[PDB]
This record gives sequence, C-alpha cells and structure tokens, in this order.
Amino acid sequence: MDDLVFAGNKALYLVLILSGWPTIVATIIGLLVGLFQTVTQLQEQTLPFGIKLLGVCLCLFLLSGWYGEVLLSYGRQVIFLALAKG
Amino acid sequence: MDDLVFAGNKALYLVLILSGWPTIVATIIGLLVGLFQTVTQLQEQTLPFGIKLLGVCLCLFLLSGWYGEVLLSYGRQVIFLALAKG
Amino acid sequence: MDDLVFAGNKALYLVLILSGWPTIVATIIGLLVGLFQTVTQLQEQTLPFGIKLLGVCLCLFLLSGWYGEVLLSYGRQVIFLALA
Amino acid sequence: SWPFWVMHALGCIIDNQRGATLSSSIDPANGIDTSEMANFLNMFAAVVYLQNGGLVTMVDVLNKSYQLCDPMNECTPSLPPLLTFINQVAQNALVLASPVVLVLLLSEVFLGLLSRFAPQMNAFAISLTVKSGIAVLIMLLYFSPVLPDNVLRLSFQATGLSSWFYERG
Amino acid sequence: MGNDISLIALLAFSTLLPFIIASGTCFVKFSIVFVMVRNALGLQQIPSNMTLNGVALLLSMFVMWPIMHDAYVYFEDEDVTFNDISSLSKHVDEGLDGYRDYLIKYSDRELVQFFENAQLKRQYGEETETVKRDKDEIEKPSIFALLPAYALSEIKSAFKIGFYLYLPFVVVDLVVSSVLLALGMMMMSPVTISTPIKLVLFVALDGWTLLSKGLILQYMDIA
Amino acid sequence: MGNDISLIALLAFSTLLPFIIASGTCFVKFSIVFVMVRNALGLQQIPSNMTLNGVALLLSMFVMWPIMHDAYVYFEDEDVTFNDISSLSKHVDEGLDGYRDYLIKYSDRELVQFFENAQLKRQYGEETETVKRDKDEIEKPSIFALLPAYALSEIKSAFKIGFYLYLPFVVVDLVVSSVLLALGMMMMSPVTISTPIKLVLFVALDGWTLLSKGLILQYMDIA
Amino acid sequence: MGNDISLIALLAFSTLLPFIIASGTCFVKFSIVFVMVRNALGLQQIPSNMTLNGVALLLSMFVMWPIMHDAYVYFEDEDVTFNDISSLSKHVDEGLDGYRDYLIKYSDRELVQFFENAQLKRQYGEETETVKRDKDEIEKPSIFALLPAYALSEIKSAFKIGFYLYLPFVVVDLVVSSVLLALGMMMMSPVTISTPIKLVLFVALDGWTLLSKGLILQYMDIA
Amino acid sequence: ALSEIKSAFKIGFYLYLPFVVVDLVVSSVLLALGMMMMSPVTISTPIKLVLFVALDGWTLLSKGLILQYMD
Ligand SMILES: CCCCCCCCCCCC[N+](C)(C)[O-]
Ligand SMILES: CCCCCCCCCCCC[N+](C)(C)[O-]
Ligand SMILES: CCCCCCCCCCCC[N+](C)(C)[O-]
Ligand SMILES: CCCCCCCCCCCC[N+](C)(C)[O-]
Ligand SMILES: CCCCCCCCCCCC[N+](C)(C)[O-]
Ligand SMILES: CCCCCCCCCCCC[N+](C)(C)[O-]
Ligand SMILES: CCCCCCCCCCCC[N+](C)(C)[O-]
Repeated sequence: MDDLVFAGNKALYLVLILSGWPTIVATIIGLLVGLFQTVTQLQEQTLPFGIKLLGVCLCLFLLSGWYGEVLLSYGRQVIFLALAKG
Repeated sequence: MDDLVFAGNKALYLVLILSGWPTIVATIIGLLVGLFQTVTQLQEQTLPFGIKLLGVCLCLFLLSGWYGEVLLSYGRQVIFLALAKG
Repeated sequence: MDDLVFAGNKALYLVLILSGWPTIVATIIGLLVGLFQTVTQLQEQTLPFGIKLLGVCLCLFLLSGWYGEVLLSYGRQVIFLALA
Repeated sequence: SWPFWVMHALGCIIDNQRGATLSSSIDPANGIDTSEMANFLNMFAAVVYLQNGGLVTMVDVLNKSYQLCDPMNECTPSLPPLLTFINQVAQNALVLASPVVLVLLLSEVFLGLLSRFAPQMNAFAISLTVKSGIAVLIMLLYFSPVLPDNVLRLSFQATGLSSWFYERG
Repeated sequence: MGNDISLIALLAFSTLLPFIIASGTCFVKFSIVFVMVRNALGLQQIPSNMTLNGVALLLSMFVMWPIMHDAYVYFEDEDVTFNDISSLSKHVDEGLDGYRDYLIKYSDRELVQFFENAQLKRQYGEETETVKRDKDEIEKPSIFALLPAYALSEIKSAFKIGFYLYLPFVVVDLVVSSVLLALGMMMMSPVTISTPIKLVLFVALDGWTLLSKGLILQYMDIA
Repeated sequence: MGNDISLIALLAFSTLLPFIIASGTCFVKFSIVFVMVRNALGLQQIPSNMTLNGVALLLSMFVMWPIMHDAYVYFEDEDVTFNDISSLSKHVDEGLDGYRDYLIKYSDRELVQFFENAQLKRQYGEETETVKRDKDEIEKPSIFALLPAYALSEIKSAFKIGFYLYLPFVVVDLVVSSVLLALGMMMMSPVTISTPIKLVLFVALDGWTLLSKGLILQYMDIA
Repeated sequence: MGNDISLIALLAFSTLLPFIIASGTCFVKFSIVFVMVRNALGLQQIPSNMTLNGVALLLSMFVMWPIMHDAYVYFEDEDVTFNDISSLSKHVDEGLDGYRDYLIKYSDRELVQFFENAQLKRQYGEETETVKRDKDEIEKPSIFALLPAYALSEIKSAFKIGFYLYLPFVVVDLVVSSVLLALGMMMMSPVTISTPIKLVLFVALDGWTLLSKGLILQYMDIA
Repeated sequence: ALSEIKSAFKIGFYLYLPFVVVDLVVSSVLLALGMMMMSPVTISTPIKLVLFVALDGWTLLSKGLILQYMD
C-alpha cells in the first residue's frame, strides 16, 4: 500500500520538477517584453512568441541530460517495487 | 548513445531555424508598421496584418527550395542510421 | 519535377491574390474613417467595424463570380497534371 | 462503479481548467472521452480499492443480491432513488474538485487586476504558462487524503441493497 | 419440440431487438435530451456517456417492459382455436395492438397517412381515397408505416425541449460579459469564469433530478 | 427447390444482397443526406448513426418494394418450359427490365456509354467504330455498366442537396457575430448563441417532415 | 475434371484470390484514391467504406477481365498431351506471360532484380558488380519477385495523386481564414463556413466523373 | 482466477507512471508556448518508445514474472 501511495506521489513530484524551469523562463520573458512595450509604446504581439521560442529551446538543450537520468532511475525503481516481492 | 543524441538534438535545432525566419520577418514588419502609426498618430487594426501576409508569402517564395534540401537530407540520414546495423 | 514545383508555387500565388482585395478594401475604409475622426473630432471604437463589414460584404458580392472561375481553372489543371 | 466515476470527473474538471482541451481521446474499450489526468486518477483509485480488498465486497454484494431478491420473484430496481443518482454523482465530484477551481480563479483575476497598470501585458497568455504548475502544486498537497476518501466513504456496501431494490412479485 | 417456425421467429426477433429499441422506443428521446443539456453546460465528458446511456436505458424499460410482457401473456393462452390462415393472421395481428396503440398515441396522423398511401399508390390507377371508410384504416395503420413516423416525431420533440433549456445559460453568459466590461477588467476570457458558475448553479438546483422527473411524467405516473 | 442451379443462384443473390443495397439503391442518397443535416446543425453525437441509418433503410424499403414484388411474381409463373439457351436467356433478361429501367432514369447517359465502350474486347488498332439503334442503346445498356454510373451520380446529387441545406445556417452564423461586434462584446464565442438559434429555426421550419416527404416524392408518385 | 492434381491446384487458387486482388491489381490504387478524396473534403463518416470499395472493385473488374479471359481460353484447350515434365512445365509457364507482362509493365526493374538476387543465396546475398549487363531480364523474372515490386510501385503512385488532389481545398481554407481576419471576427472557426464551399466546388468540377475516367484511361484507351 | 487478475492489474499499474509523466510534461511545455492546436500524442509517442527501449523493459519484466513462481 504505502509503496503505491509513495510511487503515485513521486509521479506528480517529478512532473512538477521537470516542467518547472521552462514555464519559469516563459513567464519572465512574458513579463519583461510586456513591460518594455509599455515603456516604449509599441503594440506588437508576436514579439513575445518570437523571443520565448528561443528561450524555451535553449533550456531544453541545457537540461537534455538530467531529464534522461531522472526518468531512467524512476523507471528502474518502480519496476523493482512492482516485481520484487517475496 | 551518440546516434540517438545526434538525431534528437538535430531535430530541435532544425525546428528552431526553419521556424525562425518567417517569425523574424513578421516581427520586424510588425514593429515598423506599429511605429509609423505612432509618428502619424493614425490608427487601424488591419494595416499590419495586410502587410505581414505579403511579407511571409515572399519569405516562403524565396527560401522554400532550401527547406526541401534540408528536409531531404535529414530524411535520408535518419533512415540510414536506423538500418545502419545491417 | 517541374509540374509539382509549378503546382506548389501557383497555390501560394492564388492565396495571395484571392485574399488580397478584401484586405485592401478593409484597409482603405478603416484608414479613411480614421482620418475623418481627427477632424470634427469624436472618438468611437466601433465605426471601423460597422463600415468595414459593408465594405467586405459588397466586395465579395461583386467579385464572387470571378473567384469560382479561377478556382475551377486551377482544379482542372491539377487533376490533369496528376492523372496524366 | 460509483467511486471511479467521481475520480474520473475530478480529473476532467482539472484538465479543463488548466487549458489542455485538445489532449483527450475516446477510449475504445468503453467509448468515453479520456483526458490525461482523468486516466491517471482513474487507475490510482482502482489500485487502492483492490489493495483494500474491495474485491471481496464485490462478490459479497452479488451473493446478497440473490438472497435478498430472487429472479423468480420479479425483483426490480426502485424508481424514486434511481432518479437522484446522476445528481449525487455530480455533487460529489464538484464538492471534491472545488479547492482547485477556486485558487485558479483567484490567480486569473489577480493577473487581470495587475494588467491595469501595464495594458500591453498579455495577462491571458501569462496565465497559460502558470496555471498548469499551480494545479499540480496544489493537488500534490491535498493528495494523501485521496487514499482514505475513496476507499471507504464512496465504496458501495451490501447494506444498501435494501433501499435500491425490492420485489414486485 | 414445439413448432419449428415459432422457433425461428424467436431467434430472429432476439437479434433485431437492439435496433428496435434504438429506433422505436422512448430511448430515442431520453438519450438525446441528456446529451444536449450536457453540451449546454459547456463541459463535455461530465457525466460520461456511459452514465447517461445507462440511465436512459433503465428508464426506457419501465415504459416498455409491461407492453412486451402483456403480449407474451396474450399468446400463452390455451383456450384459442383456429381454422384457417386468415383466422390465425387476425389473432396474431390482434396480439400486437398493445404496441400499435403506443405508437399511434405518440406520432403524427398525417405523416402516418402519407406513408400508408406511399406503400400502395405506385400501384394505383385512381385518385379516390374514400373507397374505404376510415373506421378500419384509422385503427389499422401498419407498423412499418408507424415506425419512421414515430422516430421523426420523437426527435423533433427532443429539440423542442432542449431549446428552452439553453436560454438561461445564454443569459448567464451575457451577464458575465457585461460585468467584465463594466469593470473594465477587459482582457480575461469570460468562459473560464462562467463555466464554473453554470455547473455550480445547475447542480445546486438538482437540475438532473427535475429533468428526470419531467421526462418520465410524460409516460407514467410514478406513484 | 427446382433446378439445382437455380437454387445456387438464389442463395448467391441473397448472400450479396447488402452490398447491392449499399451500392445500387436510394439508400445511398438518404444515408448521406441525414448525416449532412446533423453536421449542418453542428451536433457531433445526436442522433446516433444507428437511428439515422434505421430511418433511411425504412424509407428506402417503400421505394424499392414494388420492383421486388413485380420481379418475384414474374418468376413464380409456370407458363413455359424452355427449348434452348437463347430462349431461356432472353426469358431471364426480360425479367430484369424493371430494375434496368429504374437505373436508367438516374444514371447519366454519357458516363453509361463510356463504360459500355470500356467492356468491349480490345483490338490492336483502336477498336472498329459503331453506332447502334435505340432498342439496345437507349433501351438496353448492360447492367454491369449501369451500376457504377448510378452510384457515382447518386453521390453527386447528394452533395448538391447538402450544399443548399447549409446556406441558411451560414447566414445565421454571420449575422450573430456581426451583432455581437456591434455590441462590443468582442471576446465572447458566438457558438454559444448561434447553436440554439439554428435549432429553433429547424424546428419551426419542421425540416424533418419536409425532407422525408420530398425525398420520397422524387421517386414515388402520390395523389 | 480429368486430373485430381489439376483440381487441387484450381481450388487452391480459388481460395487465395482475395489476397491476390488486394496485393497485385489496380484495386490497390483505386481503393486508396477515393478515401483520400473523402479526407480532403473533410468528411468523417460518408460515403461508407463499403460503398467506395464497391465502386473501386467494379472499376478494377473492367481493367483486369481481358487477362483472366485470355488465360482461361488458353488453358481450356486439351489440344496437346504431354510427353514429359519439361513439356508440361513449359506449357504452364508460357500461360502466365499475359499476367507477367502486366506486372513487368508497371513495377520498377531495380527492385525486381534486387529481390531475385536475394532469394537465391548468391555470393552471400549482396555483392558488388563491376560490369552492367542486361540479359533480357524481362522474361527471366519470377512472379514471386514481381509481386512486391508492383505493390510498392503503385502505393507510391496513389500518394502522389492524393497530394495533387489536396491543393485546391487548402487554398479555400486559407482564403476563408484570411477574410475572417480582415473582418476582425477572430473568434470564429472557419470550418463552419469553408465546408459548403468545398462541396459546391467539387460538385461544379464534377470530380467523380473526371477522376474515374482518368483512372481507367491510365490502363486502357477508348474513343 | 480473481487473485491472478488482481495481481496482474497491480503490476500493470506501476508501469504506467513514467509514461504518464512524459505526457503531462509535453502538454505543459506546449501550453507554455501557446501552441494550443497541437495534438500532443504526435510528439509524445516516440518519446515513450525510446524510453521503453532504453529501459529494456521486456528483459526485466520477463525475468521478474518467472522469478515470482520459483525460488
Ligand atoms: C515544442 C517542444 C516540446 C518538447 C517537449 C519534450 C521536451 C524534451 C525533449 C527531449 C530532450 C531535449 N532534447 C534537446 C534532446 O531534445
Ligand atoms: C519528456 C521527458 C524528457 C525527455 C527524455 C525522455 C527519456 C529519453 C530516454 C533517455 C535515455 C538516456 N540515455 C541516452 C542516457 O540513455
Ligand atoms: C522535436 C521535439 C521532439 C524531439 C524528441 C527527441 C527525443 C530525444 C530522446 C533522447 C533524449 C536524451 N538524450 C539526449 C540523452 O538522449
Ligand atoms: C498554400 C500552402 C501550400 C503549402 C504546401 C505546398 C506544397 C509543398 C511545396 C512543394 C514544393 C517544394 N519545393 C519548393 C522544395 O519544391
Ligand atoms: C500560410 C501558408 C503556410 C504554409 C507553411 C509551409 C511553408 C513551406 C512549404 C510550402 C512552400 C511553398 N512554396 C514556396 C514552394 O511555394
Ligand atoms: C471567399 C468567399 C467566396 C468564395 C466563392 C468560391 C466559390 C467556389 C465555387 C464556384 C462555383 C461556380 N459555380 C458553379 C457557381 O458557377
Ligand atoms: C427495469 C426493467 C426490468 C424490470 C421491469 C420493470 C417493469 C415496470 C414495473 C413498474 C411498476 C411501477 N409501479 C409500481 C408504479 O407500478
């Protein structure tokens, strides 16, 4: 039982960790560009998209490795919990 | 797995550069037409869209040959890697 | 594959033309009413929406005969290119 | 089925509030439109139920259904209680989902208020970046009560057969 | 042993049963109204199609099961005797009147009469229709004439009902939008606010219960 | 019973029956029309396909029955027994004329003739030319030519109808948006208001009765 | 029958027919093209797959029948009786050439040769060739080599045709979406309006006639 | 029969959890870019395949399933 609760909790915890950094940078870029467009009055609306695409892709390059190490370790763990009973 | 690493990273780099050019053109046009409305102090919704459409269509007429070269090259390359072991 | 290349280029050309006119009519109406607001000034947001609708509707009502002929010609042309 | 349909509804409400409209697909085994969260919570309920031995209560209620109302006596489901059923399921689901809907509403109004000082800020687009993280963060806190909430309080019991069925013969 | 043709008729009937139910029974109406109301509340997949179809099916049985049971009780009746194909046909037809009456009650006389003409009049060299005085034909429209005329009337009734249920939700949408504008809190999409409100309001008033009663009371008395 | 080969033929026919109904009968048209109407109203699950196809099948039965009855009576006739292959084959052929003549009214002449040209034995030069008199050519093209031309022409005529059905709803959908823009509520989705209007319009128009009647009138003649 | 083994072979072939039709006949092409048409029009349910496949099978019948007939007329001659294995084997072999021609007309020889060299174990299955030398390879190639090449060669062709058929409708979609942006009606989904335009466009082109004719003309030629 | 169904379902549950993570992550990054019209399944399917291949699932799984029946 507690193994079930633990594994289910951890799933949500990993979602949170992995998704957190891209969504942070997409937020910060959204705020900065929105402010800049009030500091100098320009009514463009694709500029956020153009910048935040580069912003998100860059950090996907950076974190490409840790993403695979975390998921491998988790998969091995849950396969053990499922099968290794005696 | 240097092969999986290569094919995975190149896919994302190709997305970033294939998509960048239209969005750059659209953004620069957007800014200039937004400015001109300010120095003229004259305002309407439709002029920027109208010009943006033409700008993107010209961008595609020009570059599209190179889009084909890049995609064919990648298409062959991945197949050869998949069936490389034999 | 000259035929395939041609078909492709023509597609974009057709979209650029067939969308062009209505956007020009809407642009000109919006601009002209905009300037007309600067004199005798009263500032209202909806007048461009009210009038451009009539502009575009009347444009389509006049030209819609043309559109079908252009489209038909293109469709026949590509069907033949394919089945040859 | 009653404990599972509530968790499925809960998951559908969350995935709708956080955007995510397009993610769903129709399950071929049942013909039901299934989101990403809904499938997860629907499995997780099943496993805790099986672990608690509900499987015994299922055969139990079956046997009792035969002892208390017999094929030859024309046993029939009661009409009056059946008429409430859909609304009790919807009630339970809403009552349980509410805490997340509230926080996500406050979040979006807060951003809209903030927009007043910087009218070029796309407060809508910002909310799409934020709300999915908020949703998972909050549900992670109120996650552990999910195990007791469903396992006992929602599971059907053999004692209820008396009210839902009677003999017409 | 029994009779080898009545055996064929039994097995055949049991294969067609779900299509009859799906096309000539109040299931047609119940399954539609629920799904419409679900769309109007603006949140698909709550309740599930499984829940809705299951309930609609159960309710349809209260209306229809007595009629079938009455028909079998009519046929299991050891005191009859026959002499000819006509005398048997009449008695078998008489057995179906219990169902025929239900279809006649819930369907349009003129569309029924139209199909009753259309089965024949490609045969006919004539325009006169009086040639049979009504009292037989008004009682005995054929079942194949009644079926599609019934289904086409059930659908229309369903739409009539659902129309009136849409109105209040529309009103609620207009109110929300007008408030956001009057506050100037413009750049927020109203749907995000109004779908919670619609849900909570309808559940807090038990719309589904009132709806279920209002549907059944066309066909039964619950007491 | 009878000639062993006639028995085989009867069973083969009855095995292929549903593909014929699905490919050479008005069922093709009615099936399409009802689904297009559902899409025009904008409903994704109401009514079920199992209801719509049931109605379409019943409506088709009226139109097709008289031909099946006439052909049956024509073959259940002891009049003759046959001396020769040519006498038998021309007796068989004369029984299908009722169906052949049904297909001829609706398939299109030019496509029919093209398919008949297609069947002839190939030649090394382009085929030797011919023109043939009406009693073959107008009266009696072969069924293996008529059948696909029929299917194709029916599909086309169905799409045509669907086109007209869409127009009034398109009008509604535009008008409602323009009025919401005139009121400034630019952010509200108009689907939430246009859908019920469409339903109201369809019930007040009583579209089901009109469609069901007129579709039959295209084939039957009723007075 | 005069030979028990001839009987066995005939029945076996009759049992394999549907897989040969589905893998070595123009049915492969015609089946695909119609489904792509339906997708490009954006229709989910209609027409039915068995309607489309029925038409595809009828059309393919015209194209393939001449070969079946030629082979039947060739084989039914008992005009010679056979001294030996090789005499029989050659007599049979020479009968398939009417089919072998048709496969070799449309497959692409570089595959055919690649497979030939593969089913033989030769030179460890693949080796380089210094010299390129063509050996009336048209008569050498086994049918078991020809069949896959034909299948792949013709699937590809179908995809090509479907590509060309999509373009006109894509134009319509982008045009509608642009004029709606010109009006500023940014909230409204084009699919409510663009569909009927596609329908009328296809009806005016009469795409079924042109399409069906051209498909046949690729294989036959007719006045 | 019901005991084996229970335990097989139990084992099957555990195996979902990585792929569930994959799916929710992909959906979040697409919404962060605003590409609401992209069906995630197209992107998430290959990530699942390569994940399972990297685990070597069938080896681990077929080993453990047999070791449960013999010491
Ligand atoms: C629009 C992009 C959505 C991407 C969602 C998946 C993120 C992980 C991508 C794989 C790991 C990073 N990398 C660079 C190797 O691709
Ligand atoms: C969407 C989750 C993030 C992307 C990574 C998914 C796991 C891919 C497989 C990792 C393999 C790691 N590696 C190369 C060391 O084996
Ligand atoms: C273009 C978006 C989707 C790209 C998906 C690429 C998947 C790469 C999987 C391996 C990632 C981990 N890595 C690089 C260590 O192997
Ligand atoms: C109206 C938009 C149409 C987009 C698709 C057009 C067809 C694909 C482009 C074909 C030509 C490719 N190219 C330029 C490399 O030859
Ligand atoms: C608004 C149209 C969007 C089309 C997106 C794809 C663009 C690249 C491929 C089509 C290129 C067409 N071209 C320039 C060869 O004619
Ligand atoms: C963009 C709105 C107007 C689109 C009009 C396009 C019509 C295409 C169909 C042409 C049919 C010509 N026809 C058959 C009426 O003569
Ligand atoms: C639920 C379908 C299977 C059982 C058949 C039920 C037949 C209807 C009985 C209704 C009795 C209602 N009552 C007591 C008010 O008459």
